[PDB]
Amino acid sequence: SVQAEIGILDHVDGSSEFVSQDTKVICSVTGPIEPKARQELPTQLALEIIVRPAKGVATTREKVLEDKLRAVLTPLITRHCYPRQLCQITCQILESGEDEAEFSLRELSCCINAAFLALVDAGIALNSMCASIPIAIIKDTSDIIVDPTAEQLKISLSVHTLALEFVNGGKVVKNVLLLDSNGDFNEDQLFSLLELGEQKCQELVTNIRRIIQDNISPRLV
Amino acid sequence: STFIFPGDSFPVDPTTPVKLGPGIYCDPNTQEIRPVNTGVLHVSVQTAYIDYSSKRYIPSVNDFVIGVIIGTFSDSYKVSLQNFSSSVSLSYMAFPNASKKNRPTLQVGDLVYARVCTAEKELEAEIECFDSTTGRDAGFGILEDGMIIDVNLNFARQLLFNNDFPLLKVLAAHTKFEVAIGLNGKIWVKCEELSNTLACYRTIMECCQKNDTAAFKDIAKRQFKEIL
Amino acid sequence: DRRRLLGPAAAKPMAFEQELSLHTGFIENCNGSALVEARSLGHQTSLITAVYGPRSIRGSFTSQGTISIQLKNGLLEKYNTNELKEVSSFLMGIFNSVVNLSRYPKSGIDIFVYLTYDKDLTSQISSLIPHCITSITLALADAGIELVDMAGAGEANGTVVSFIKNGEEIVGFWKDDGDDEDLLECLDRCKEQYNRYRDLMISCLMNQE
Amino acid sequence: AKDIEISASESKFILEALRQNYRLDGRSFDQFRDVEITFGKEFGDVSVKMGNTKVHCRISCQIAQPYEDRPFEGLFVISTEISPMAGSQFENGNITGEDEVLCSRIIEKSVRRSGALDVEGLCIVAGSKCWAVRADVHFLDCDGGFIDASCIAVMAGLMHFKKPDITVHGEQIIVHPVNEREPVPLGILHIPICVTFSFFNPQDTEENIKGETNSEISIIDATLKEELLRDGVLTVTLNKNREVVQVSKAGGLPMDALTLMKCCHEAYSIIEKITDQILQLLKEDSEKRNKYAAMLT
Amino acid sequence: LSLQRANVEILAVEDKPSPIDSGIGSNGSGIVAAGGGSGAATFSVSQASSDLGETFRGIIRSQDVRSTDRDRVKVIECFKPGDIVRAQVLSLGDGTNYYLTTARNDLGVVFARAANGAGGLMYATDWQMMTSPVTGATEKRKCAKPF
Amino acid sequence: RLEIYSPEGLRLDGRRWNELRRFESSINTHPHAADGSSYMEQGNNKIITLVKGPKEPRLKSQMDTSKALLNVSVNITKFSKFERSKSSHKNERRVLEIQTSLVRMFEKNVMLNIYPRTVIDIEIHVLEQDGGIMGSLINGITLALIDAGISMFDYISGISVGLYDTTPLLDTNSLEENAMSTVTLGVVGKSEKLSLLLVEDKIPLDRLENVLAIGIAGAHRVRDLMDEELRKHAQKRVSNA
Amino acid sequence: SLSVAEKSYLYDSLASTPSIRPDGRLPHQFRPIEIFTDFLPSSNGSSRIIASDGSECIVSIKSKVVDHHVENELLQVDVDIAGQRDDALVVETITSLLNKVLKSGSGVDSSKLQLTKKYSFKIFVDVLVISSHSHPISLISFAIYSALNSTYLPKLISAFDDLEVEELPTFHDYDMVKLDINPPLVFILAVVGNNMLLDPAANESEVANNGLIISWSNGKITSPIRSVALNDSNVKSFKPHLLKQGLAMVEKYAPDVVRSLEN
Amino acid sequence: SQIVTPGELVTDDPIWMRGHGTYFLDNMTYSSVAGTVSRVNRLLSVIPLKGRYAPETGDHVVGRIAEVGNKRWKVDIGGKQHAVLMLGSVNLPGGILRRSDELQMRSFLKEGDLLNAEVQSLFQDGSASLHTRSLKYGKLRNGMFCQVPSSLIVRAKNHTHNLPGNITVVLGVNGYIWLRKTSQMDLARDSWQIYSDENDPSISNNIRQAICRYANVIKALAFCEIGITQQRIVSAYEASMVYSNVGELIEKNVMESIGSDILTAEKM
RNA sequence: UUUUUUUUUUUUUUUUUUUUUUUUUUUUUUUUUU
Repeated sequence: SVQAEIGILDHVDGSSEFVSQDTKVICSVTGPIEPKARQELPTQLALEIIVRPAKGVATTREKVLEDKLRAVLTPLITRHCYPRQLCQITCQILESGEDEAEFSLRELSCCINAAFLALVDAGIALNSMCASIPIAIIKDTSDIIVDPTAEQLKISLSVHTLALEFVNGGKVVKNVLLLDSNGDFNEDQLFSLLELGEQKCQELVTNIRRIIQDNISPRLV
Repeated sequence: STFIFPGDSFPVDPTTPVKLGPGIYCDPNTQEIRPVNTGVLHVSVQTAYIDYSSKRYIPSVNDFVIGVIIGTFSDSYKVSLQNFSSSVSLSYMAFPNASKKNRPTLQVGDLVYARVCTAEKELEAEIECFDSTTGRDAGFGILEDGMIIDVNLNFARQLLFNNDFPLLKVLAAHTKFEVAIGLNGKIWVKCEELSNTLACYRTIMECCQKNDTAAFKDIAKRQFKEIL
Repeated sequence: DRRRLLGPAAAKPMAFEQELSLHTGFIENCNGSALVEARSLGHQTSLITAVYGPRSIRGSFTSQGTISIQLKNGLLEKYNTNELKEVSSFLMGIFNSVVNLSRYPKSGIDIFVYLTYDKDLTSQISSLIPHCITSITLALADAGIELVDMAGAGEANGTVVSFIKNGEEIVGFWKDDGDDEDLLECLDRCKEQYNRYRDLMISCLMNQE
Repeated sequence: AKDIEISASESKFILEALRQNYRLDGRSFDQFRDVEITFGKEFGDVSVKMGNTKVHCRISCQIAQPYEDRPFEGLFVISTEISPMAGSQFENGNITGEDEVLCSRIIEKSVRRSGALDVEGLCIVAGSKCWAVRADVHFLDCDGGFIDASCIAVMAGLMHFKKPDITVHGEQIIVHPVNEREPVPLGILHIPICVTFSFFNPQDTEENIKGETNSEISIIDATLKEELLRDGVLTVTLNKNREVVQVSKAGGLPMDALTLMKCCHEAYSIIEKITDQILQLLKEDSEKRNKYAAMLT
Repeated sequence: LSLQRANVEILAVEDKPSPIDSGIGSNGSGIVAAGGGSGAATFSVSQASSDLGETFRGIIRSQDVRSTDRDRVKVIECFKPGDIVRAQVLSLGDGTNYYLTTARNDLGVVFARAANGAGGLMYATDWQMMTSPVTGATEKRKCAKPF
Repeated sequence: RLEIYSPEGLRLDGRRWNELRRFESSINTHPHAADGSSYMEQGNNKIITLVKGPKEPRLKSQMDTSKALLNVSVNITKFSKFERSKSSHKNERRVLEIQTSLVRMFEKNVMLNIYPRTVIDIEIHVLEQDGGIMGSLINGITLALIDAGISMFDYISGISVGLYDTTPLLDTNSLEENAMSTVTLGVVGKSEKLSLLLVEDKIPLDRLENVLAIGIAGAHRVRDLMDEELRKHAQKRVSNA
Repeated sequence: SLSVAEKSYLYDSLASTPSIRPDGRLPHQFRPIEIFTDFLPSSNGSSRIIASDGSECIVSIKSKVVDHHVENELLQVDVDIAGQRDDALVVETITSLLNKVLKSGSGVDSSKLQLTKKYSFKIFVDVLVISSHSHPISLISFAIYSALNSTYLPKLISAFDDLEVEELPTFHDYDMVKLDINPPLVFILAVVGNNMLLDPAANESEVANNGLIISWSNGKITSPIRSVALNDSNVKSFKPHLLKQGLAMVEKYAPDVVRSLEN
Repeated sequence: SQIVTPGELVTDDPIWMRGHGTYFLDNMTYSSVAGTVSRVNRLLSVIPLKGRYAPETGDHVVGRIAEVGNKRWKVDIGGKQHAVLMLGSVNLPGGILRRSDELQMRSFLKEGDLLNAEVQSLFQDGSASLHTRSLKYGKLRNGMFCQVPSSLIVRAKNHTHNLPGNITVVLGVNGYIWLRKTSQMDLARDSWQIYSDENDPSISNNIRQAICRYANVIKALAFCEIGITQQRIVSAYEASMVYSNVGELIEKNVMESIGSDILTAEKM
């Protein structure tokens, strides 16, 4: 299963921490605040996204992750409620949980989940809820594995990341926010993978709802 | 009454007209009512709103706030309500019995108690140092000396609007003090001796760190015993 | 490098007259462009130039326009930064005399030249200067920037001379190495090349309407 | 905005409380904050907590080539890049600003220049192959005192790290997997620890420069509110052999020399306790790992 | 917008786009401003005029909105952020802004959206009114004359 | 293997344990380039300091309505040592640290609050370098600032002391700085208060007060020399003009 | 910075027959300068030039022993100008020109740098400009000329032929040999209408139509010749007969400048 | 008087009132600059030996336009700050309120222009406010510009003088000097064209030669650190007629000789 | 004993890393108390 914690930093508007197997990410959110003159948008909210790796300095490998995170997060936020304001989102990877020289999908899923939790904790207006899982297809057996380990990634044939959008009590799928597939596959494998991923994402979003309700309710009267 | 999430079904009859409060959005394209915040939905000519946790203040008309003077212009002051936020403006004619000969004498770095009067979406918010709706002047103006405490918004609302919140009563049982409460997340206190003000500051910080209102008295007693 | 993929650190690099064609206006996202391609017996060259502007500029108010010229390598990195910048400065000096800069207050004009192709079919940067001048003139005319005259150049034994007004005036002089007593012959040869280049440029502008 | 605004009332209150021997959080003038150290699953993964300041460190290594000038040593580098996660007053890419440069230089002089790490033990084949060691510091939450927390975290992470065992097979080398041949630790020569002091002037400048009395105030390990109002700062590094590793007082409020010597003498009592605490925590972690490995037999 | 003036950016000079390349797609995915990406912090100031996607800027003062009653003009009852406005140049100004006017019948708002840019397009109905077709709501503008 | 301190009490260049090197300074050396200037010679060190301002700021962003902004720039040439430097020193972290230290030193001494909305620029060129360069930089800045007629509270004097086993040596050179640990000091006026204290190598804890006292006395002598030179120049200037 | 009226007045004065210069100088007359040499003891040679308007330059000469088969160029110049970036266009243009004027075959006698059949001296020229008000090519050239004529090099005392058996070069510990190489000079000229001017001032450069850079060596004009723009608001084209006039002017008046820099 | 240095004790008498250049602690007064002690009744202060020009009300100054702003200009006069010239402080050829001239300020004065002005008042920090509300002030033309240190300008009641050879000199208090051809207004001293950039089309060679000689002798006087006055300027101009070529006056020995001759003639 | 109120100015941040280098060498058997 997964472990998530809410509200752990003192000088930001919202924060969270997501753990899945051996992957660990901490995220923070500050906004809405005043932006720089070159970041300003006349009618909607602007975003500034930073991702930092576990070892070394940031390179072009983190730029792709920032691009995908920005693609996922833009339709989730009700951006027109905060004209010409800024929201800062920073993710720090503490433990990759995989071999960074070859794979980066577990980090992407963990960052997506942590950023959503921090956005909920901060108080930003959101259109709906989200959940993200990694998937792999293993050689020889040709079996589809949800949440693969680091050992199963080393003998895989294709790796996938799926992020979905849920409404109406976490029971209706509204859109596919991101699907990222790399490897070698045919159509039947793809349409089996989507069907399995939908159920796994539904279970994950139910669990996330329970965690959020447990954490937030004591703060209110 | 119930816990709600963004994207959930709104449990209100579409026929009955209901005025919308914070946390509820009307779609400009589909004309649909949906919630956008997480928390508890309260339904009271009836009004519905969602109570959610927050720390970043957004100006709203008829709110009591505490600000800092950060710049003086030809006709108004430049005022900050929170670090890293856009500033607001306070006009030289927004004081009681003000005229072009009776100018105000505030400096950069002063604390002020004011009310939000204009919060247009396309403009910069404005504040005034007197209640223009009623003509009353109840505590608005400069705050001399004292100390400032940062809290979250729900705590400040509980202090200002709930008379069954027991913090002020337990504080009054130890010392005499002055207080001003701002809905932007600021509390100002002052006592005759510095040790009493320090004890009040420590008590308020510790009480805000907690969520149980039944432990306030023990915290206050321990803190006021600490200063000897 | 945090912004580029340069590979492993321990790797080592592997160690082992003229006929012209002129065309303008083929790049979509700029204001003006030109392609110059010259061939002879023992040389072959291709060049592309692009003009951006007039555009906004950072700073205080200026009463006349500003010109910037950038030279870039192509395919093969045959020249280093210092000589490219020296040639850029020489070209900027030339083209500050022909552009009507008083017509463009508080604005800038940026010019880019790409050295795509240069092959020896059978002292090397000096012979490339005339084609750069021709390409920049063609691109500036294509973009609609006001010029008082058409500028050309010629090369002869390490000497480059640029002319206007039918070869009666000089806007640029360059000389490296060469014979010390050979000045009149160089001028005559450069002017002879300049006249042909001017004819070809005017024909290109007039035909391709 | 990126500017932290302080009102006149807050400044006056804090200075007057300092005049009456009061700190906002209830410490005395010479009291250091409590330190919590937690070790991760991997070797070289350490978390350090000092009240409200949180810092994370990670150690890693890989094969490289030695320098031509020095063919008998390995490579060591320390990276400390700050982000808006620790606070919205910090820029994302800023390695040229005053405070960042000062912190980087102080950490470099305390750890790498003092020779706390044995870089001659990182050589594999003299002149051709060696180890390159990295230390990455992550700043999570700022309540003052990044320098001390960073020094503690780097030293603890270096003392917790282990590198794989290798053997030389003719011309090339073989790096054994961890589940085969029991990775080995690094050699540490001494353990340096930094302490920071803050100075406040309860008078005007004329009294400080031409006055006879010395009424300046010194406190240890200031918080974020305190260090935004200070007039000077001093950092001193020491080890248990009574050696001054480095001293840095780069301008600020002029201070009498006897007070500075008193500060240097007060830092030693703190560093002794910190060193003992680190050693005890490392011993307990090693015993826990050995007991679990025995129980998993 | 403010109480004294409006700030605009120039998109076309006499039915010709300015600049030719707007920089779309240079900052990746999402909705980003021209100077809101990674390349804005590494632009060579001393080797060029301006960065990719930069435009000319202008200012409309409240006294220049119209030719009559130019002391009781309310800016937010004339323009909104995100509107397309046709104006005329008055002066070169300083190095940052031009000075513009709309005090003529053919100058003003030509395109606008309801709900401050979150809704659909509106159409001009009167000299000072626009109407939303989907829901018959009206807003106040300074409409440029069509046809 | 050399005799740093001989049994007869002599150093390698012939000095004794408490003697300064030759100290020569000049004032008003570049009248056409700056408001204040100085030329400093301390042993074999050669430094040129120029002070420009107070003046209008270049940009409207670097303007303060309550006080002036102070900037320091240090340039170390490639030919300042026996061996030519391979690359430039302009953007090294060491140079930035030196500049920040100097700015923070002189912020507290100059009365910046009586020149609001102005900027003061200090440019320094180091031509030759033979040990103890930080103290020479401090002395040159002090002389150039006083030559420009800018208000300040007192003098600041720089000095360096090396510790050789148990023997303190005053005003060390390059040979001594490569064989022992050194301490750099900045002293205010004729008091015991320190503006700068810089120790970069290991020193025993129970041997620092003696070094501090020796350095303080040396800095007092340096201040005396600077004051004498300034008074002599002023007397010559006012005698005829 | 000048106004329109000032520029018109100055241009009318300069472009007249005969020309009138603002300080009354003749068309070929130079301004006074001060020269100091041998003031950096750690260098092989040094100089400092101070102009009458405050311009100042400092030059240092240093040497190194290299293998002259791998090394192709034995003279290298590095230029630093205060207030300018290291990659500024004018800095790199001046660096390129100064390296071209001191190349292997240019009139510079590089045979005097040879020690042993395998090795040679490589000369490093470092230039620092403290203050300047116009194009400082000729000031730097004069400073380099002064510094190179007072340079001393170590004396070799360990063999000369080492093609077969090679020994490490070894030098005498006290004696040095004066370098007698032949350095060139670089002049800058201004074109104002139909007149040619030598050594132009800052205000004369703001109204000039164009400019020329001409090199000189041991009695003859040398290869590096360029046309240069001294301003950006008045640059125009010139007739070919002004080039010949400038070359003749430099040929006529260069020998007098040589005698002024002697000793 | 008495020379003092920063940090030096001036007096310990608790009877003096402290002025510029000093700071105090209780009854002890100190010096913050290098200079001389000055006493006026009970006021005690120190006058610095060196410093920039400090504007005073009523001063006659020469400056250059630096910035074109919002209904104002910025003028460089060589002080610590730029001066301010409001649009209402100048004379407009047509009028002020015609049913423009606020967006068209560059048609009158633009960046780089030289002008003649008077100091009207000082702001709180010492910056100056200028006005040009007389026919004797405005745009400068028909001549040449030169600069000397402001401490060498002797204080006087008049600052515009007519010199032999049809030359007029404007001696700025801040040290900025203008030499020009004498006009009708200058002779009489003893509408739309006041903002024109055109020079007189009839300036002869003799006037140019005279202006060159006057600039050379002014620079010679500044080299010897002699205060500049009208009488000294005329005397130095007349004594330099020995040299037929104006270009020989730029050598150091000639300048020193001219200065020494002036001083010797005055002292006799 | 009428009559006498004087108070000046300003708007939204300069662009590319950590390496930052001088005075000269050796030789064949455990453990404790001596």
